[PDB]
Amino acid sequence: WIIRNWETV
Amino acid sequence: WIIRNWETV
Amino acid sequence: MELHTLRYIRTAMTDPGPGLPWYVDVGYVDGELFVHYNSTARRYVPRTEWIAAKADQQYWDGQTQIGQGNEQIDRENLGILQRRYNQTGGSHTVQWMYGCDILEGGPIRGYYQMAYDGRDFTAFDKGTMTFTAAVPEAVPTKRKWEEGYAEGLKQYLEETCVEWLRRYVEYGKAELGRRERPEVRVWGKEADGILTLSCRAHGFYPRPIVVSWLKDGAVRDAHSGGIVPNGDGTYHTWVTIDAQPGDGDKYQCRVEHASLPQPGLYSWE
Amino acid sequence: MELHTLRYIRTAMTDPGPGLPWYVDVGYVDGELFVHYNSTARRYVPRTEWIAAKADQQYWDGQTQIGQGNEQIDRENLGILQRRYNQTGGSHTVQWMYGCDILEGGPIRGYYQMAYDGRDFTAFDKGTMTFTAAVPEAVPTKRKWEEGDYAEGLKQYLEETCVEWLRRYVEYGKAELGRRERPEVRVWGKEADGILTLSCRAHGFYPRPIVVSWLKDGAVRGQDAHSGGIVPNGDGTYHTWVTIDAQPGDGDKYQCRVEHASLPQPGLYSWE
Amino acid sequence: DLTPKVQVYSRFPASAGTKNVLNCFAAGFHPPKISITLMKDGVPMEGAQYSDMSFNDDWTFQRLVHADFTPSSGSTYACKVEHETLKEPQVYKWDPEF
Amino acid sequence: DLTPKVQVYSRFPASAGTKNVLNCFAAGFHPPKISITLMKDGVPMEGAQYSMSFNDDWTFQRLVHADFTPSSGSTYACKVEHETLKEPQVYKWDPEF
Repeated sequence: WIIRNWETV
Repeated sequence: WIIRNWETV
Repeated sequence: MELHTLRYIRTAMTDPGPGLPWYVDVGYVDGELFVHYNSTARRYVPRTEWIAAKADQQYWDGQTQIGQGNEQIDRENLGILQRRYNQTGGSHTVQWMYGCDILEGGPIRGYYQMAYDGRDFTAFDKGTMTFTAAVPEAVPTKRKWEEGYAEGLKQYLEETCVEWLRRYVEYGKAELGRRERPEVRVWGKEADGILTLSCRAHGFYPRPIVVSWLKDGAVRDAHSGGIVPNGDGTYHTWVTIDAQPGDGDKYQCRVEHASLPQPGLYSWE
Repeated sequence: MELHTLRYIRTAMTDPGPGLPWYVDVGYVDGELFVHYNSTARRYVPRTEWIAAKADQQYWDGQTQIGQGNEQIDRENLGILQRRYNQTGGSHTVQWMYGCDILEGGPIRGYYQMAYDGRDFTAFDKGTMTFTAAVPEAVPTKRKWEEGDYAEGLKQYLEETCVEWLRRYVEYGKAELGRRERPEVRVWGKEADGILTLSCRAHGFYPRPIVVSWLKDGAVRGQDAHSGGIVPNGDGTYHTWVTIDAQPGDGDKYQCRVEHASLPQPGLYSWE
Repeated sequence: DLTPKVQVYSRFPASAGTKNVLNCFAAGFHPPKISITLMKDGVPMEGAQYSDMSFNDDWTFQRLVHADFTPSSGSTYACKVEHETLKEPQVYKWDPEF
Repeated sequence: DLTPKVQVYSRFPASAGTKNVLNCFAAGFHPPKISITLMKDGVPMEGAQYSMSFNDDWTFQRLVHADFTPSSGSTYACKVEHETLKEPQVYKWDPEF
């Protein structure tokens, strides 16, 4: 199950 | 005194 | 001992090539491609029969939504990193790889790593719960992330990633553990007074293999192409040796593979 | 015994680097750069004062013209080899080195050797008056150059022309070639991780040969030592550094010994 | 930037007139844009499929192209590769080994 | 095919405030294309000069030199890029004062 992206770089 | 080239390879 | 791996890789490009997606995310279990998302299809899809059969519908729809959310963040990241590096146009690529390894069911590795333009940018250190800035432009990212998020990622790598790997391993157990024997050909061609002997192994699974040339029964001036994929989830390799014309008969290709209880031995005929 | 050497080296590159010439020809007398031609400047020029001073104007113009002719042939050479090896673009280089050596004014070597992609391709064997094909792709060159009987002229060049000019050049540069410049030597030390590394460096010596040795309690100690070889300063002098690893507190056991043509007795130096 | 290392090979040991798959594999390259074209007698082969692109632990990219074919004894097969690190297309020939 | 072997050294034994020349020498490499840059406190130095030979084994060498006056407060180095290396390599000068 993939990561949900939290915020931008 | 350098060589004067002859034919290509 | 039972070793399994779950690895996700992701790429964002300014320049994928004509008609190709700028954003691609794929997953692998034990080195087998099993899921795929991209910016054209905008959906997660199966790449193996076993995930296709055993995952529910919520699996595909759930991850599609995450995938669409990630894409937007990732579009922004590429944009941000270019603006940050004060770059207009041209070819830039962001890459990520992350996942987890289990050994006898127990976690042994959890990792998360990012690159910009082919070089390390940041990595997560799970023990300290910090991000490493391998380049100065990674400093603002390290800060922004460490003042949450790190606790979230640690949990993902030690908990979520591992429980899903165990689930995938159970779903794919038969297929992941399968074996397929190589079809081997020895081929000789003589030119300029050198006999070049080739041993080519076709269609093996799993990936690791050792193919040696023996002269009079001793391991040897060989050259190897390494292991390369076929289209169907099996692998291929070739190894050459230089010999003198007339000495063909002193040479023997040995192939060691998980599918073969005893090494295959092959000669030039 | 008076030994002298004339060596020309020539490089043709598909990829020399931005703003750099694809074709460079340089000559050395006794190891010292004295003439230079490239595809950018398109002219042979002096690189020592003695040849600038003593060579007439026909020397430069004469060779400039041969240089331009040679450049055209060597441009084609690079293409031909790429096509022979079935290469399409990419990084490839052809190199030549030829010249002669004399001892008390008499020839002891005359050679001509070519490489492609950093490996032997052909060489002249003056004894048999043939070309040796080092790789299969050299075989067509061998046949063609043997068919053309260029070995005759090449032997004349190596045994007569090259030697005659080397004798003239050594007379021209006698003062400079024969000079002696003493090294300025420094010993330095640095401890890290329980190892004391002592360094002995000799700066600015000429001529090029030197022996820099570490002594422990008065005896040469050559296994433990690491030399960086003899490297150029590019003003016609040389440098070398040698290190030895010692135990902390043992510095006073060690001495650097410098042996050079400019020094009637070896220099001895300690870590102060 | 890193140039593709390319190999051409068939799925099965080849025989004239037996159905097979022709593979062209490129690895170790950056950036990811690359063109890889399977050809027979200088004519692009129909039906080629491009594998999802991957990259290895060193970040370098790889791509496989494959096409179903029945090898003709009288034809030459090759892979043509274009990448930014090289100014000219590179052509790699398949050795049928029959 | 073969990696640069690099050394960094001054023409003269250095002292702070005494004018000198900083040398970077790379040898043993192939292909001939190479990038060699003298640096001061992480910034390229002004007035560098590029040598340009090869040896009997056919491998290339290149010298880069620049006039400078070494300061106590600074560090100097040579940064090398070659197709045989993944990343630029940085060789530090030892001032030996």
